[PDB]
Amino acid sequence: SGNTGSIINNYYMQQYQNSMDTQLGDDWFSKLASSAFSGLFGALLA
Amino acid sequence: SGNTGSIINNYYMQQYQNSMDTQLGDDWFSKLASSAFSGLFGALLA
Amino acid sequence: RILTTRNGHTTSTTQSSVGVTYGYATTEDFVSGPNTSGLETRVVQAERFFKTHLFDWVTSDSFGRCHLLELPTDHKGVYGSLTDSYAYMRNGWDVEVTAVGNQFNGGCLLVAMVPELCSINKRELYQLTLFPHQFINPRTNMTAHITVPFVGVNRYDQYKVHKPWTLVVMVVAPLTVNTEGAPQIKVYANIAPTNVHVAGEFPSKE
Amino acid sequence: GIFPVACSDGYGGLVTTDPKTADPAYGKVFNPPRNMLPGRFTNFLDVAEACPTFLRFEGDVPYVTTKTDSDRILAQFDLSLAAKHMSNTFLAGLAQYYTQYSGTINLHFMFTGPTDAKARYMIAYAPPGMEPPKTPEAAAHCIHAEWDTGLNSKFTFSIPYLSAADYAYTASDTAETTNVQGWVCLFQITHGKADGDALVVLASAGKDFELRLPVDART
Amino acid sequence: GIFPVACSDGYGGLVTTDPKTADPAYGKVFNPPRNMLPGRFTNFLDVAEACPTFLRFEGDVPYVTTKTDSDRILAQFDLSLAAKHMSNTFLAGLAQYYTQYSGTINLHFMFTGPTDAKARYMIAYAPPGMEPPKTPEAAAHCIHAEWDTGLNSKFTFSIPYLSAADYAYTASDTAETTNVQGWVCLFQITHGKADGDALVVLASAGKDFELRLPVDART
Amino acid sequence: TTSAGESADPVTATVENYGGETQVQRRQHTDVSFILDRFVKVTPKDQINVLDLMQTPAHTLVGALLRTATYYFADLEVAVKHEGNLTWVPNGAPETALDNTTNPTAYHKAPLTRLALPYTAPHRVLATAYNGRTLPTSFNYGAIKATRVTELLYRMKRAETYCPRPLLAIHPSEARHKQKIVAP
Amino acid sequence: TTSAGESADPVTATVENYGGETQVQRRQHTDVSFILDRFVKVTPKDQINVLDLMQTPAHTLVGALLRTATYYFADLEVAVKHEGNLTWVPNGAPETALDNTTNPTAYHKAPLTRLALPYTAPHRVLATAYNGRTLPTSFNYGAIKATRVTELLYRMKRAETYCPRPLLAIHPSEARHKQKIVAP
Repeated sequence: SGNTGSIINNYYMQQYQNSMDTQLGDDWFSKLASSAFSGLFGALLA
Repeated sequence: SGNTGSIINNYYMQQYQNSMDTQLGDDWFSKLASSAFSGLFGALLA
Repeated sequence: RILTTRNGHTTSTTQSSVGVTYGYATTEDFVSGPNTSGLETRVVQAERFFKTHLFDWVTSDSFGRCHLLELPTDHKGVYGSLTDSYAYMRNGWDVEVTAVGNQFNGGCLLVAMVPELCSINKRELYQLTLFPHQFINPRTNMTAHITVPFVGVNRYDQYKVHKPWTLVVMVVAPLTVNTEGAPQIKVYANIAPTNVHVAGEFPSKE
Repeated sequence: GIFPVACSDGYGGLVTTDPKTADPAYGKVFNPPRNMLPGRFTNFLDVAEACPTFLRFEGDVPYVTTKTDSDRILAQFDLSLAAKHMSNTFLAGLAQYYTQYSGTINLHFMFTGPTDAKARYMIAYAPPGMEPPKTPEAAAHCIHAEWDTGLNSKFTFSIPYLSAADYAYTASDTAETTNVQGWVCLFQITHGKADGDALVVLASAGKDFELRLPVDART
Repeated sequence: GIFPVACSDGYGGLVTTDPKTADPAYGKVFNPPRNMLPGRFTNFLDVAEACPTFLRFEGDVPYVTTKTDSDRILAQFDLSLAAKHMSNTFLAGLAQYYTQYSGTINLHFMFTGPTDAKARYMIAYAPPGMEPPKTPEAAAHCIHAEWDTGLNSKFTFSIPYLSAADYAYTASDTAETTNVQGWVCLFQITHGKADGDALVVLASAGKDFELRLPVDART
Repeated sequence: TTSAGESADPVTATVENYGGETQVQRRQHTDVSFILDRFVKVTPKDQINVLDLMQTPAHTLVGALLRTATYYFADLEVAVKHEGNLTWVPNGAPETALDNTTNPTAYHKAPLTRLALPYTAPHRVLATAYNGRTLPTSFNYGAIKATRVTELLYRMKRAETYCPRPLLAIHPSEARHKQKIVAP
Repeated sequence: TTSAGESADPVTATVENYGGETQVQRRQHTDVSFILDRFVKVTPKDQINVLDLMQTPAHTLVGALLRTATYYFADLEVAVKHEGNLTWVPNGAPETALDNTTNPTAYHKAPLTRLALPYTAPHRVLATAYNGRTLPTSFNYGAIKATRVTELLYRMKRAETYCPRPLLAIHPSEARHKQKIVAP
């Protein structure tokens, strides 16, 4: 996902190559940047 | 089955990699633990 | 621009609001995890405003002059007693900072909520806006309002040994009085703990 | 031509715990049948759950005796798999080979006095951050259970996992003066002619007890 | 027989930035859950866009003050991520780890004077190839914007990316006497009783600001 | 674009305001996972080395960028030059374990050893700052030991970052920070 | 939870008894096959080495855990550092066979030899204790020989364990057994 560029599947199982994430029950900054006001606050002439 | 993590089939036959089991004609402790009493022996108030 | 905020049986109304800044999230993360084994409970009675004076903004204060308030702070109400009755806690903060002078004062304050603040250096103040914040500019407003959730490497904390949040107020442009403005501006904070959960009841002192 | 390959530096050394198998040399051996031998166990925690083992108290005994004096503390020890009180249990024997754990630890109490001896006990869990309670009245405010003697001689209580982090350490650091995970406090509320009678206590793993991160530290 | 292979010269050495992964040694570890923790960021430019930071002016302050004199220049600096004026911004902090960039840089101006202080400002972009303008009249012929104070205290202006090549360097070469990318010129057209009042300025990345070619040069 | 500056709601003006045109941008190089996913050198101790990302020098690309996150998560890779066998031990292990070979031990193989290690801390996430200067001892990725370690490099895998913090460039004494740029 | 303590039927109380909630548990690390499936060092003899799992030191992870089983089964792997060629011989072989090369013999190849060997005993299963201290001589995995063996490591494969036995931790002199834990 980061700086990896092999087209073949890793020889070892995922369970060994990395730690495994568990669940309970750019996210925030991406939403913040996307919500930015990008116009003019007033009336526009020509 | 234990601490093995290769996704590819072993190059050698099973008959060579390991000894072969034969049949005749966590088992016990798993059953014992699963059968454990886990409640209250009496009457419960609120 | 009237805003009324309610936390429990306490309300605060402002007629010079610039809105409220929500930091890092709109809602809290899971409150019931494996570290409390289902023994945690919510204490609604503590979710109310408590007050404290921060500092007096004077004309001699120059850029960078700041005031820090680690949270949680000394609390003599129910929230405070919770820290003596339970080993583990978590809560967010609803923060309102006030700096009342008049519209003839000039200058500007930046108020921010910063996580894990173990002192900040001079050059870093130039980037204090990376944290949840809002400005107090006399020509426009007298109130800053910020709301943040609980954060930390642990789902629950031990406030006696760790303070996840630090409220910081910094002077960005020095205060000006110009004949008709207020001679100085006292800065106050009105804070309310949010979604407080506790776990692990302590014994008494008897 | 033939397949070109890059023998990579930093790979290939023997790792004592690697996930691959050695090449074989002696094939086709068939083993004597061994299906359905009794007493098999496949996970160490199943036996830790099913077989509670004895705690150790002052004097090298698995019990505490009822006393007659204003002091009602029967036992008070650090909730730690490295505690002297737990040092002879199977649970502690297993825990030494892992660095972390979470979950419930069950304590079992069995009254051994004669039929005309009665008593009432209290077990409490005091969390870290404040000194443990010295009296039953002070301990009442902690998570606790009280029970008396009768037809059923045994009582079992679950010590809860309560901590800031999701896992706790099995070992105790030398720079750790006050126990990190709290104390278990066993009190005697009162008794009726039970002087000198023994209450034996055992410990077993609870349903969600978990050990992780194997480690060989000697011991 | 077995598969013949050619161990190739020139391949296989460790490269500090290679696209492959190491062999594992310690398997099956499950992490504590961490889904939906607040404040996550996945790209450094999202925060550079969303969080403008302060510029630095003579005297170590983030503002420029209105003046009363024939000189109407409030500030004039090299459009360079290596400029002293930008040295305390998040944008410059990020830019030092890349060799090239393109796209828009936004400047924000916030008036801080009292309600009875008024002013009119002008921001202009002077391209390379001619000395930057010293007066508002001369700068009028450049791309520019003028605005005054009022109910809204803030004004934002996009400094355009204009160059012969598609990318510009983030660093400034020592043999580079005249700025390669031009100058930003902040003027004061006039003011009404705003003597000594501060205009604070911040900078943030624009919608098409882009950094490429990571580099570790110390700093 | 005028707006209420006291607000903090992000405002992003564009060149369209004066007739320009916003272009396309490709930001793969500023992606968090991508940029942190590379080796960084650390000065090692002769034998026992606790794996701790805060050992990265603060001015390096990896060190600086890691410090702009207050909380982070990542699996790890290490490349080590060492004499004798290299033994790794997980977070929470007694120091004494560093001498026992059943713990992941790599037998010497020139010129160095590269290993993939899992996150092993008891916390859901780690931090680069902790208000409790000094970080809790549980903030580590275990420890390694060999007869002598000569080089140690860290590489963050699957990195996640939360709550940005200040990132400072060099402060110039002149109007611009000038450096000799590579040229023929 | 009250019950008849004399019975021996397992009793497992839960935190639900006082309003708590039992969590999820993952026990892969205490799985028998998994935990024993790793190399453990043994001190070798100069030339003839009978392969015997009881040579594992009793305090080691593998040694201790193996001894908690009275009966066990497993295939084997060995890693050996040796001079000259290494010859292995099966269970029941005359010692003299150790010098004949037609028996599995590995020619020297730096830095060591790793071999997978099958269970070879005449019994359906082996034991760590035998009431007949001393174990029957037929309890072995054959023997190896080389001009000089410098290192010998055992690794149990497909392990099976029957009838648990005592597993003892260290007995502390103080209230707790304290150890220096790895820390930055």
